[PDB]
Amino acid sequence: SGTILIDLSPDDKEFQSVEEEMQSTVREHRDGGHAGGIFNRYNILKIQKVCNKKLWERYTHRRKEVSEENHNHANERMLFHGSPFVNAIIHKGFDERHAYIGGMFGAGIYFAENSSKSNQYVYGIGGGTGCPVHKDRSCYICHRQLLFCRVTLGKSFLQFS
Amino acid sequence: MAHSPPGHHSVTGRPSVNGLALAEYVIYRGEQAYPEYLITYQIMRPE
Ligand SMILES: CC(C)(C)c1ccc(-c2nc3c(N(O)O)cccc3c(=O)[nH]2)cc1
Ligand SMILES: [Zn+2]
Repeated sequence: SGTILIDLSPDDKEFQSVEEEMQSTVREHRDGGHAGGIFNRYNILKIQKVCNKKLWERYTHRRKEVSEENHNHANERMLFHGSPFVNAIIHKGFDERHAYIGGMFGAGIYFAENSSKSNQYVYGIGGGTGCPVHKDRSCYICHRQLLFCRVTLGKSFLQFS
Repeated sequence: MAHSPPGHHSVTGRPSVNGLALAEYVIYRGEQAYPEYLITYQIMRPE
């Protein structure tokens, strides 16, 4: 597919700034942990950079279109994405299949500033049945995977809750 | 896949009732997001 995963050492400054954003954005959720589990912090086992020229040039191209339609401001953020299809996302890229059709804000790809929120979707909608091994949505054993993505928002419609 | 609101490129969900909650965002073009970092982790049991 053209994707290579480069491991980062915990002494690398990128590793540390990403882990900080991962840990500092945890919060308690109104379900008490039903979907993502009960936890105040993570144990980071590994952080890897994703490298794919086709998928990057695909992103930078759209970013330019959005920027030129919004006074040269792409409104770019770094956001979390949890999904059962992370393996397909890092190789084939985002597309319709990775959309939440039942989402509160429409049928699209959802991202979060709270890592703990994206964690609720690692095993599917509302945690699904939990980890594939123990069927435990609050498993402290099995390994999980999140994505820390570069997102272009352009002009964003504000929907108050 | 749905469309973005006319004249917009994404949707920002502002947390209202919940005070500690941060924003959530929605895009309708897979090309407006690049997966930069793949993080492998475990949730930790509170003391
Ligand atoms: C249907 C499918 C493909 C299995 C699916 C994948 C990913 C998500 C998902 N939703 C989120 C969300 N929503 O939607 O409230 C808010 C904040 C973050 C996220 C997130 O990181 N991922 C939802 C469905
Ligand atoms: Zn498990």
